[PDB]
Amino acid sequence: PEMVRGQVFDVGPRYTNLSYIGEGAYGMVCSAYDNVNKVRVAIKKISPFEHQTYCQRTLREIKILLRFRHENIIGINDIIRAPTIEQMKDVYIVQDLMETDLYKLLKTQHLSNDHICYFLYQILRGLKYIHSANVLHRDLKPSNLLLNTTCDLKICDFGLARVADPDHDHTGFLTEYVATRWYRAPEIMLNSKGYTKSIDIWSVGCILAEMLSNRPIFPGKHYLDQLNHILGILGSPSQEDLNCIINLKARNYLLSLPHKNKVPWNRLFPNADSKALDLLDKMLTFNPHKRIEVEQALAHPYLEQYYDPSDEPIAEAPFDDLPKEKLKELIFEETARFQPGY
Ligand SMILES: Clc1ccc(-c2n[nH]c3c2CCCC3)cc1
Repeated sequence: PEMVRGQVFDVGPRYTNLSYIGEGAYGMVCSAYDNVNKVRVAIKKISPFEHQTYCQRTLREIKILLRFRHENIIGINDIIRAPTIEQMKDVYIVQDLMETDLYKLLKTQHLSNDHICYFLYQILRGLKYIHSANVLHRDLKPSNLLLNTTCDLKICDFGLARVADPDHDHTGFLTEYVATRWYRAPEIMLNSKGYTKSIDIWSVGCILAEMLSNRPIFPGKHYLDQLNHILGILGSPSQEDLNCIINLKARNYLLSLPHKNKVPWNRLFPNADSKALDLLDKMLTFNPHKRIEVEQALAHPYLEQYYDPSDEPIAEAPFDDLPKEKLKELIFEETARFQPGY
């Protein structure tokens, strides 16, 4: 079995000439030569069978990526695992090798307006397909956007994804949340479980702002600081936007704050294209109900060079009290189609 900078990475005879890329949530990431297709691929080693939450996230992601088929969504090319449940300790997910991610790119590269425009179009095109499947990504951020050498973009990491549930989205003030703090919509900290499509649009708005200046727009250092960062730019919510918040604790918190004025987008981003800032404003709308939807954003004048609804496909059909033993068995059965026996 092949070994990489420490431990076992046995991807069989098919995948050879391994190189360490980095580290994922449940294990090591490597590049490898696929001897069948004759191209270098990405391979993620996943070891989740000890913790049922890690099992839930692995299963949920495998299920979604196997049903999804879209140019702007990372596919699963192959899954490597032992022939029996007893011998299966790890799972290897084989995917297209990409050059970088938008996180790494933004740390050192200034994006031209043309690159921002194309990247945003591909994010929203992939997001249109996800939302058409009644799925919410819920963790969109630059490190979950993969890019190859020709700037083709693919959304990855569906570990926190859920089926949209708008009628059961309400919760109390300060409800604990899992997704990356800086890309969290303001309603998460007030009265939302993040079960509505509008939560993803907020994250895309944050990514767009980050592509414009190479810095996260709302870098909250803790749970409530996140909301303070958002309000420091959007300013105080209007009476109408406050009246939409029925939760008394959440509404009174906002009422307790001194008045804050809106920071104009053109002063925050003085070299940005005016149409980019108009779309940014609509994505970073405080009120989730007034926030632009994915199809409206694709139809915005900023994306006119790319918009083609007939070339922006949708999913063919819409898409945690289960023990780790049942989940391992479900992971085993979900990955069966890649076993050589067929
Ligand atoms: Cl530097 C870099 C970053 C990401 C990838 C990559 N390419 N393809 C994938 C990944 C990461 C894990 C998901 C699938 C390759 C090189």
